[PDB]
Amino acid sequence: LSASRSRIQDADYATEVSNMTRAQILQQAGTSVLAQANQTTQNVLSLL
Amino acid sequence: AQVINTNSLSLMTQNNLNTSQSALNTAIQRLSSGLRINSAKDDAAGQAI
Repeated sequence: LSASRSRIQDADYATEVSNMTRAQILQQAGTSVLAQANQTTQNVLSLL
Repeated sequence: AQVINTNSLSLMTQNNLNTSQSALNTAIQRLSSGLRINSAKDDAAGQAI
């Protein structure tokens, strides 16, 4: 019974490490590209 | 023939800015999200599959 409940409830670790890495990289990229995109509208001012 | 009442190079240039301003948007989106097929606008059958 202990084995079967373990099969039901336990958490793997390899998958979670992989997910954590995947999530960190994407968060970092999003932050960089958001800075880049916010930086887009300044060139209007020179046009004046 | 110098006409003051209308300039026509400005319009020709304005169109090209709009042309580039969309490629910039698509690239930005694809880098931020992580996938290339973000809508049915992009590939009709690929989304289904």
